[PDB]
Amino acid sequence: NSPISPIETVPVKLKPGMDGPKVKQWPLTEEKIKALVEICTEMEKEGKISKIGPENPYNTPVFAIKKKDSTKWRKLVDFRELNKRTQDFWEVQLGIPHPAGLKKKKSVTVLDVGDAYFSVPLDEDFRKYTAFTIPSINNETPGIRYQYNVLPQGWKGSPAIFQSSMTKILEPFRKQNPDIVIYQYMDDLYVGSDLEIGQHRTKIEELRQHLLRWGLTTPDKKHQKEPPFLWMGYELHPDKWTVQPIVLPEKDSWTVNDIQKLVGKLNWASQIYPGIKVRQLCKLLRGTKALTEVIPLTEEAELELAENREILKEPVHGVYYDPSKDLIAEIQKQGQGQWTYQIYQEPFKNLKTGKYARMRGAHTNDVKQLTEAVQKITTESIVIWGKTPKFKLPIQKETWETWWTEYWQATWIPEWEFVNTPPLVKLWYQLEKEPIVGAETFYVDGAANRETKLGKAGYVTNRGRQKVVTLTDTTNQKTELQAIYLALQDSGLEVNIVTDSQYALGIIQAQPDQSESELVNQIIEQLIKKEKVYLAWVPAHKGIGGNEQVDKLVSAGIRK
Amino acid sequence: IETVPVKLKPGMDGPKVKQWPLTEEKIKALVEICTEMEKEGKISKIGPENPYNTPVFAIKKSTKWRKLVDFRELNKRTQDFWEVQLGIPHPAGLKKKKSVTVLDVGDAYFSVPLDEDFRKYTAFTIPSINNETPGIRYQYNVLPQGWKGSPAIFQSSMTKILEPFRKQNPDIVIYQYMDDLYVGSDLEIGQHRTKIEELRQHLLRWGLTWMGYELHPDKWTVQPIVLPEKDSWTVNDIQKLVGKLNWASQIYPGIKVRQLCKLLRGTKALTEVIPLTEEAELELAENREILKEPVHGVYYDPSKDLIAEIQKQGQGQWTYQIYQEPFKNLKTGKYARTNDVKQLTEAVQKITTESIVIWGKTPKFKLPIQKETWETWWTEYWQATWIPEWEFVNTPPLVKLWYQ
Ligand SMILES: N#Cc1cc(Cl)cc(Oc2c(Cl)ccc(CNC(=O)c3[nH]cnc3Cl)c2F)c1
Ligand SMILES: [Mg+2]
Repeated sequence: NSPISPIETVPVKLKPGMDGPKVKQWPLTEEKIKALVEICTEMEKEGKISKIGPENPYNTPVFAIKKKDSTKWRKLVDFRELNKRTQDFWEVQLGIPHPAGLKKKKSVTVLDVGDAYFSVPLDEDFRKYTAFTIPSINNETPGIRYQYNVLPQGWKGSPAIFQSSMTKILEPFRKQNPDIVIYQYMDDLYVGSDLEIGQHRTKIEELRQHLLRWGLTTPDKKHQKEPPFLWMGYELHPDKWTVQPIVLPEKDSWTVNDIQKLVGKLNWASQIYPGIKVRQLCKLLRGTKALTEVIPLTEEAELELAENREILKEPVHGVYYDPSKDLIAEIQKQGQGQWTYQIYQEPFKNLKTGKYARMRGAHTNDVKQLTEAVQKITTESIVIWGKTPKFKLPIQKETWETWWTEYWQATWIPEWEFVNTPPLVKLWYQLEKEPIVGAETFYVDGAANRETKLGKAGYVTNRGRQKVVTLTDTTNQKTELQAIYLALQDSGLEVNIVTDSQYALGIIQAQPDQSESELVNQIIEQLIKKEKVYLAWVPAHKGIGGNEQVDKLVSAGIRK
Repeated sequence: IETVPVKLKPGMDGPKVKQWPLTEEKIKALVEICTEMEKEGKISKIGPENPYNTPVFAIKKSTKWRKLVDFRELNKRTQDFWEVQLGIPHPAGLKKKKSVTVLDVGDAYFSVPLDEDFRKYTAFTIPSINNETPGIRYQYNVLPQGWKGSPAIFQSSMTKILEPFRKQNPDIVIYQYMDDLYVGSDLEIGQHRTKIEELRQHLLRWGLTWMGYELHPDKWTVQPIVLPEKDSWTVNDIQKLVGKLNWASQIYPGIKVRQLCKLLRGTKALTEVIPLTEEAELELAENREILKEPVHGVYYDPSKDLIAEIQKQGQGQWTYQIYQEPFKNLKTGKYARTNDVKQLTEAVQKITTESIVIWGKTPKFKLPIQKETWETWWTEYWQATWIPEWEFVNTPPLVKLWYQ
């Protein structure tokens, strides 16, 4: 049948302190026993396996199946137990190539390696551990015993050892053909040159022949696939790429399963179709669920879906990468914590697009989110292209400047430029650096009982006002925010607020514009309406005037 | 040379740490360097039967690229070897010297072969762009730079090398930490620099070649917590002061606020001025004295990890504290003068260097920055050959204001 590479083997070991597998072979039907004898006989003839005596004490179960439509039998070895006992290997690949990272070539050839694993030899000292037995008709006589000489299907080490073997084999050819790109992925090679067809089709043959010298067979000119290449949910054309066609089902009743599969397809489409959204559709999935259970679409979900269909109605494509030019990345706010981006080198021919829609924490603002989005895109660009892009952001240099200099975390956007693409990113309020003269000073406080969960929130002011609301099923944290909320509700357009909650101060000093907490959102609403707010902290239970009084006031009935 | 056998701490396997993505520039720089190290026999290509990995980076330190391997994991997992079995004792005298010069002696390690059974644990990967190729895998055949085992092993050879120099200059302190020699004298700076050049010549005969040239550790003194001084004091100002004083009392014993709080009594407007009574005036003055002196009761414990916290103060200013127990500050300081990340990495390096000099240990940093931002950018400005442990925190709010 097929060659087995003369490449050197990779030495392989069991996990220290472990012996090979000794799993009992279950009796099989005559039908199955016969199929396996014919298969293994053929495999032995081809070099793939070899007969061994009963001296070897190792065993792994063997099975055989044949679909009800078919007449071809297949052998199945269950390497579960050997796989436990086989050393860890180096992971195959950190990631997979993104089409957007491919440099365009005049000619591209795909070469799949035939019977990849069976074409590579296995460490002779390790073969013994791959032993299996075709049992006798009713397990009366000793079975027929074999071991693998090549990399078995389903064994832990085959992917890594194959790739390793392919790398060593390719090396010399690379060193003599530096202009030719050869991508390694699973059994495949993707080979690209800028040569004219004639000199390319020649170089493919020199490679195919070089590969054959090392026992690896590949398809010839007639059997080699043609563009567009359909690969991993992508279409790769000669001067553009896109995602394989997306079928958005129509349904009366949407099941969890149907929505999961829809979100997945939309997420997949988002890498080249700009503006895709999944927020509202994702909201439907955050629950008890159950695959077959129908979930009715909310109005927002229906509108989101409708907008995506519009986006998807006409085909969109991306271009390939030109490493002589810079990368430009643009980001737009889509609202409700959704961001969308596009990366091009020539406006506006996108290499790719994407989205960012991640809550980091409970309370945040658009400036923080934008920075996070920039960071994600930057990492992505280093992975795909090996360099960071220049950014175009919908935030004034002045807004960014004010924010970063005053904020307590280190933060740094690399080279960027402002672009007037509304909505623009702004901070919606700022806290005063100093006390407001002629403004009422509210001393606020909250308290919660741990057993009962009852709470009181309230304030006393320097103008003699007071108030105290009672709260049920609450916490200390919540009462402290309520207290601040009260003071904002009952105050004029200017106000000084004094709290002993580091928790509340910390939230509010970061100028959040959105929160998971309803209370925090209400506090934000107020802070925007105010003309000036100065917020200060004092330590609790030190009898500081103003604080001691509202403390007595809110402790009554709740704590000593 | 006979190789020193190295065994991992029982129950621990070697490092399986993933390579952070690298820019093309750095990948290309690493490929040159590694190609050359291969020819020289320092490293060899490995196969997939090695499941280990340690990240690698490229830095400038100069305009020449340098390979920096992140052995933080291998270091944790090999701690018994380099700290207990073959520990390098740290001299208390180093910090007392007027001048300390830091010399890179990392090349020394490349002439000493590494135990063959340990080599596999020094595996690393040069990645490629867009996962084009599988990426180039190597291990070390010689003592690698960045691994704490290397100086532990080379210790006996370094002693021979330095013996004449030490004998001839018995008041000079020389300390090895990782890839560097720290050399301290009390000499006039010209004389100091001359003895350093002299030392270079000794090293040269064994084939070896945020901070000024020298360090001046005897001119390191504390950052007192400082209380403002004013003519007029508002309610707000006293509140601020009491908050500052309050927290300060957890560190310093004897800090008192009774009198100051007495002024604030009632529900007073923040802007309203409050003349200080004489008792308060004096209470304030007493605290002020306490803060200028060191903390009684706080001592370095060699069995414990050091911790460093850093605060961004604005205008290119950063404060820091080093401790083992919270509030038991062993050292506090300030760093000043780019962008935030650049400044932070400068501060981290300076603080670590002082930490090596004072205790012979790097601290674990609590860094006020987003993990990914840090991870993307830190290598752009990093120039040390070691890397400290770090984690990521949220600083706020008044821990900031309580310093500077
Ligand atoms: N199938 C497949 C496949 C997958 C990948 Cl990741 C790459 C691949 O080959 C390409 C290579 Cl090696 C370089 C560039 C590209 C992008 N396409 C072209 O340059 C091109 N030129 C003419 N026809 C086409 Cl298509 C590859 F597809 C082919
Ligand atoms: Mg309280």
